[PDB]
Amino acid sequence: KVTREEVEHIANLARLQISPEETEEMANTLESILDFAKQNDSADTEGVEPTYHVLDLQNVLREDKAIKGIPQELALKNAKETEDGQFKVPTIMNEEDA
Amino acid sequence: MSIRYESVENLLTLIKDKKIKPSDVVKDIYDAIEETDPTIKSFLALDKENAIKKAQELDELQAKDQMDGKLFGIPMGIKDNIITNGLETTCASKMLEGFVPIYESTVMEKLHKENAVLIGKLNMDEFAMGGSTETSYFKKTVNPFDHKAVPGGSSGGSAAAVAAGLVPLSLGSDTGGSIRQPAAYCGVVGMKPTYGRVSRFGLVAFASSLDQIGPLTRNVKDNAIVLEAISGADVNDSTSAPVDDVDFTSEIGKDIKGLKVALPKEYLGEGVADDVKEAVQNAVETLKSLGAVVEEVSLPNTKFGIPSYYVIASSEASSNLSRFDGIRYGYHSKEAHSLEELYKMSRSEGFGKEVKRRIFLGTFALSSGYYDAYYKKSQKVRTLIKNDFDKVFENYDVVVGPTAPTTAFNLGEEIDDPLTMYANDLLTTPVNLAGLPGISVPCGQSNGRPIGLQFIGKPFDEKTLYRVAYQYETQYNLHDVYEKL
Amino acid sequence: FETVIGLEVHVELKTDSKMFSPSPAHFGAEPNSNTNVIDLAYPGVLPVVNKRAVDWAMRAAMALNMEIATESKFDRKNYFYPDNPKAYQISQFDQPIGENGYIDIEVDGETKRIGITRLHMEEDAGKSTHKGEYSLVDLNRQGTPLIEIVSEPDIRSPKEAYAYLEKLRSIIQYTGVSDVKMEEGSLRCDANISLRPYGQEKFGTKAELKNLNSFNYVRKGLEYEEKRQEEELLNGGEIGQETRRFDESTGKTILMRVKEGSDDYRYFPEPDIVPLYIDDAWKERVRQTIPELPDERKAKYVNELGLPAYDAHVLTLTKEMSDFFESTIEHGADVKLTSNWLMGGVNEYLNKNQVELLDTKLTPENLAGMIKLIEDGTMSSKIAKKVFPELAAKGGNAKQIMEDN
Ligand SMILES: NC(=O)C[C@H](N)C(=O)O
Ligand SMILES: [Mg+2]
Repeated sequence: KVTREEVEHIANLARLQISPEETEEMANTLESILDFAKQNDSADTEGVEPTYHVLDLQNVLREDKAIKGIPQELALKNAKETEDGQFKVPTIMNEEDA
Repeated sequence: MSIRYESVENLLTLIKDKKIKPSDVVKDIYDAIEETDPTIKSFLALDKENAIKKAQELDELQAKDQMDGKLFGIPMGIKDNIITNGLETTCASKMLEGFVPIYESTVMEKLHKENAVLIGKLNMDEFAMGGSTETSYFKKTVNPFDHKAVPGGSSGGSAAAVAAGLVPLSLGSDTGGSIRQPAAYCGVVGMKPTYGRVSRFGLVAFASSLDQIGPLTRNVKDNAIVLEAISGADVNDSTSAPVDDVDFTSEIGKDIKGLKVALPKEYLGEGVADDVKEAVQNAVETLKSLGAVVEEVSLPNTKFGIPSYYVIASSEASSNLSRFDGIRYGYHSKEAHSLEELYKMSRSEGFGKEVKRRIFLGTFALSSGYYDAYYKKSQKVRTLIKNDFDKVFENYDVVVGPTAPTTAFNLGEEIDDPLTMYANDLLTTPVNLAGLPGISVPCGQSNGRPIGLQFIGKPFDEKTLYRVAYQYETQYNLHDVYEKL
Repeated sequence: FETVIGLEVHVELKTDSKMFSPSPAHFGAEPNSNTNVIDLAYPGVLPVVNKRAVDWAMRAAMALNMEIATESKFDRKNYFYPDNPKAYQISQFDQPIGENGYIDIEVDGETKRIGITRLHMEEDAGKSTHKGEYSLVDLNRQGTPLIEIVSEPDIRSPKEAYAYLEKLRSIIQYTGVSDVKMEEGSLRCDANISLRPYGQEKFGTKAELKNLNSFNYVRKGLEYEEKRQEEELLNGGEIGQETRRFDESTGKTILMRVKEGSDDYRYFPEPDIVPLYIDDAWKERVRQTIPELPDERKAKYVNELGLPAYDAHVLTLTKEMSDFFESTIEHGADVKLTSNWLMGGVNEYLNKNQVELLDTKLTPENLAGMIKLIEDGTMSSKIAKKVFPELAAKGGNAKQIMEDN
């Protein structure tokens, strides 16, 4: 029972634009895959610790020695919108469209 | 084209004996691409100009008789989710079309250090998500053994380029089988080294916990060589393992008499087709004819491989693909007038259907209310899966089985059915979940389409893997078939 | 009707390089010139943990009487923003390096032990300058090592909140891991406040106060908010979860948004960073790397060198000030006298001239003299009027200026 609501809420968390025309289609697929996810429910995990890392390495730290940043020009080279040495973005952060 | 089929090893020697000039090696490669890729379509951006220049340098070094490198005048194709500084890296996505890296990935660093020659980037499934490579925003690569079949995914281009006599070696990435399955489909040799065996600096991530770079080649030996050139530890990757011994060729040629080979019953299970199953069983008998001891075992949590894998991989993807806002690089929506729009539009328009499926699934599996039941549960199942191997490994040296349930399927046969598409990862995902090294080598053909035989090893023991793989290879291979296509 | 409030404080660690990237932690005025592929969140980049940042994080946590974790990993706090390029801030969720500690404070009443529930390592975000109907983004500061300190909700008044920030700032300052100045952003603070009428367990509305830029300023918003929801509770009020911005000019808090629930950050272990296993030896090295903190330094000024109650607090307000005072003490300066001289006189000189760099202009070596000259040599004070200033911003001995003048 993945509802129309949850779909639109996930898209927001993922920052993905979705249309009612898509939302429905997605509610269905999302569901299907989840029932694909349910298979794990037949697996017995009582007392099993979650696996976060596959290896054993421990405490890998780096020394506090700086390295000059790269040229501003390099750091901007691939951005489509940049104004005066900085990434330019909209912030008419208001109501019908934040 | 002359040497378009020389193995890395033979080509290497052909260069050191001055019987061939690096510049010509390269001419032959691009001739092959011009003639063959129109139909195969394994390549994306080519680096011809640069390749030619480096080869010209190489001629000098050849004449001055100073040829350093484990690889040297060796052409190399590279998967498009692996950063090449200066060379356009798209991940086969609209989201990155046009993107030119400004830093160099560690394996390329190593590869260049060894003097290999970068020929170009290989096509793949978008952001490494797929099992056929059909999701590519640019082209649909095809199987050199059958032009109506898929080359596998996500590293389809890497498997196809090698099988097509385009390059002697190629790099791929494997998250749940993206290196082995394509190899199995194109009847080529592909290795997904143990987790940590190869740095991920420059590997455009999907699943930090499951990803890994590895080589694809036309034979076991070449594969081992290439793995020795990209393996070591790296200060740029905290998870790169500090294992100094990288000689993987030390035992190729040694016999496997007495080798304890575990054959889990779940690998010849119900989802495995009849032809694939027949080939592997014959493969087992071949192994028996060679001294190794092969007995049945059980990896009971195998059935959960695909489901826990997708929950886990998607979840991580739901995070690793977030940097794509189109602000600093990548596709940037023109019609965006709001910051929300900028994010939502650039990502929805820049990502393909399958990628958005994973993200959606991932974000949900990770969200409040569902976290423990969907993501947490998976991580636990992951432990179950590794446990299986731990147990089996107590009494066995290696694990054998088929790489994929079936031979390559048809163009568009499953591109519209992710559920059946996913099922093809039955025998590969457990490896990544447990972090083990796994390798695929051809073991047959059914209607001309190759079948893969997979060897899973103990952590960091790829040398044994190559040893048994080589021995089996002396009894079967497609070594002389590639030349005829 | 206790007004229950807690404080979320971030501290900028002053390391050479950033938390998960070798970029320098100190940048110039040129935007986006203090970055690399890591800070810029380029595809395929990985985080590399700054060792000193960890040492300093667990140095400050001990100084905060917290239990230091043995196993501590990092986690991803996921959210989209132009200042957070990866779209996730590498932080800590479970296993924060430090837990359950406290600090003692004196509020008008007598002593109160306020608990500090946790301390975790994070990375700072970039800065987003709002220009026109657009926004400019500078990633120079992105990645700067921060540490988050969250108080137990034990605070009970806008004044206890101030006292808290002062002691905390004071203690962190002594560990030499941060200049902890709010005017410089190396110390930040957010407050959470809610009122629950006695006899019952239910609370009224709860609010997160944002844009509190000075110790003095948090109190303003805190006590205003307190009165604001004091009315709401009584008059009619509609219970709710909210975030509020404090207006520096008007002194009021403005409702900037109403929470629909709990912000979902999809926290999960950072696979790119191997776990930390902090052993005893390690804990020792950093244990020993801690001086005498303010409280025990002040208790030292009480019975031994029996100084007053006011004096003790202000002389231990900073490590440098307190060191200065003790260096000048053995020298030959009468404890009280130097005390009275630093308490006021020098303290007022510093504030009036904003010479906060107490270590370059005058010295315990130079000041030690002035106090003797006043003490026995030449007779009494009037003279100290200007001998001090010159002696503070100019020379080295005021028993050379009384003369050279
Ligand atoms: N490609 C892989 O490594 C795994 C799986 N086939 C996917 O698309 O996620
Ligand atoms: Mg924080």
